[PDB]
Amino acid sequence: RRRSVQWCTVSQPEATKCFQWQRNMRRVRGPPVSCIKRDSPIQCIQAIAENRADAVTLDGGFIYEAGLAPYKLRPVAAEVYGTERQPRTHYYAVAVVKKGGSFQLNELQGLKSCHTGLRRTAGWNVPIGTLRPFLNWTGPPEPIEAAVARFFSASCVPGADKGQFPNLCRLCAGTGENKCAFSSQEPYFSYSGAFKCLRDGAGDVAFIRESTVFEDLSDEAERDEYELLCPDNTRKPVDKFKDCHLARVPSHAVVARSVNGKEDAIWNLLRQAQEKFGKDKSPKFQLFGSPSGQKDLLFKDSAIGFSRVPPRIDSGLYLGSGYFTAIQNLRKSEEEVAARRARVVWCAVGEQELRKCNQWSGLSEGSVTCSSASTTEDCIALVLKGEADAMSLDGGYVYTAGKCGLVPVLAENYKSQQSSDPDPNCVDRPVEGYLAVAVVRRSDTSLTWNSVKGKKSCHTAVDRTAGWNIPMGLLFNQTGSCKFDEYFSQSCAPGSDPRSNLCALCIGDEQGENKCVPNSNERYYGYTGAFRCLAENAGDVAFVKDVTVLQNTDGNNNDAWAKDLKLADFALLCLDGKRKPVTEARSCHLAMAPNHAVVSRMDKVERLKQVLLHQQAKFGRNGSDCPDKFCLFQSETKNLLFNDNTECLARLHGKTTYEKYLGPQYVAGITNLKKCSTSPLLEACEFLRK
Ligand SMILES: [Fe+3]
Ligand SMILES: [Fe+3]
Ligand code: NA
Repeated sequence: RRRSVQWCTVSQPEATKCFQWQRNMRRVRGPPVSCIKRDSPIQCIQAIAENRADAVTLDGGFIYEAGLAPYKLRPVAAEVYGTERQPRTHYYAVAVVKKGGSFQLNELQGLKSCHTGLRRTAGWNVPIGTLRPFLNWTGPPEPIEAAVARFFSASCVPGADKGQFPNLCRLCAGTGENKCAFSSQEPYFSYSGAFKCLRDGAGDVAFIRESTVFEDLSDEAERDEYELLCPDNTRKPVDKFKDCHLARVPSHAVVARSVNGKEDAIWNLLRQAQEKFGKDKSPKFQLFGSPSGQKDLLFKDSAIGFSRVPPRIDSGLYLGSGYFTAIQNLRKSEEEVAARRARVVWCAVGEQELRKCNQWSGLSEGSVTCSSASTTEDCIALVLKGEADAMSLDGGYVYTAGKCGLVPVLAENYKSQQSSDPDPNCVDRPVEGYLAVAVVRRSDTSLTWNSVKGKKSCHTAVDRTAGWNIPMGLLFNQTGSCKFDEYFSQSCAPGSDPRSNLCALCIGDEQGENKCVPNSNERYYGYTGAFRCLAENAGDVAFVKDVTVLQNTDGNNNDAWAKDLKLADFALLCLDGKRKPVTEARSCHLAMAPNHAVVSRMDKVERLKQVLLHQQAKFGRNGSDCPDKFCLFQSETKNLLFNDNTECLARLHGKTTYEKYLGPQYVAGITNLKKCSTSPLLEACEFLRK
């Protein structure tokens, strides 16, 4: 499987460094590494895709391209920049000009520009995006490049087609067939090459990264001949880039295959080479250093190391919602872009949720369409990737979403703790929260809270509130043990490892497949599912909510299993040792659980609010188009999409973040449990926040 990593190159100078690295690794008896010779980034991406190479560092822009249809690569290790005191995995895209003229970012038409390359991050993807309003581009078949050519009088944009767009290669200084080329041959290529374009005075502006003026000018006197164009039509010095930049973007990263990518071997070689040939490690070879006339050979010069990129992260999540969809927008009209801007894409966990969602989309008047995934976490990933937008989450999943940057918008407002009748001001009524309780059969009279451990259990699903966070949370306060799979003997807790004791009692869907998956296909998933687990004498205790018991007994649920059950056949376990009836939950419950909340991005908050409020006026609880057509909070006690016992989606009253909504100490509770184990998505977002 691994005994030599193949590193793809794009240049003769680049191949020579590759060979140096090869023989210095041999010099020190460390990890081997072969070298491949190609002529361009796209060729190396193809190379890796057909097992003819292993890995290649690529700019943000080419991470996107490397992750699409045929190839499907992913970032396995990102570059690190800045100082050892303050390492970062991100850089800034700026626009450096000379000192003299008095123009601004909005006064660039008619001027001459100096870019790094086509489809690069700082060089194309950001500048063209910031300047789109000024381009007067009409949209598709006409390439965006064409509009740029009319904008700037002349410029050098390596990689551009000289023949179709001659204006974009006027100021490049290559000779013959090397003019406007995507290689070192063309003098004004990459960061240092584009600042040289500024230098010579060919261009008037140069779109590069922030550290480029510091890398090429020695004395601090030569740097005071340059300022930075700002988004707010202002000029400032080259050291105030923090407060003056076009964008904030991910760093370049070593990519590789998704399926058999030899991730292990890539990281092993990179860390070893980071330790023996990193920042001033050995004068006989420099990993992050190149000869005089060359620049940024195999990795970025003046880099300080690598930093492993977590398994769950893909091309898109890496690039982040802001930059990822911006790349996507360059291949779209202004009409298509603002149209997506104003529609809400709900995510659906499971085919059953998906089916209810399509019904809603048909009657939404094109304000809602749907996406889908097999689990809750996968759907959160989709909102970060910009493919989806919103979704109703249980308090437990609000934390995970919370640490991935999403925020709460509207929360489910269940019938109040006996306050009013079908409340008119439900939308402005503050949320009271629901009650987490434990449930058992009457016949088993010896079962109490002090002896529930050891018996079979019926959970909703892992990382949910009443199902997991609270029951395991109290049991953790006592024992302290992080092994949650020994608390109960056998149990059904969807989301857990299927060959685990935690999935032993699950039964899957009607065919017998899908055991212990955390969507509604599992018969015993969710509140209704956990109670079902109880009633059928699969488990002994079942951690759901009070109203779940009510809603599934005394003929309130006409399905096969719940047809003949009655409310008096069930009791609740109290913390003191006592047991009461289900109606006495107010005085016999484990803890208060905060309401479910519909979350989205910070950029989709205002439109999502005016849409949900409108759609609920139509298909709500007291909705005008209710029974006849469709109802949002109605799916026949399966809780598809929203909870059935939801009155209305309500405002949060200033609790606008995951911290303020859940509550200080609820967040404390979750974190402690997460110390024993984090999810791959939790590990993913943690990387991206740094
Ligand atoms: Fe870059
Ligand atoms: Fe809940
Ligand atoms: Na690089």
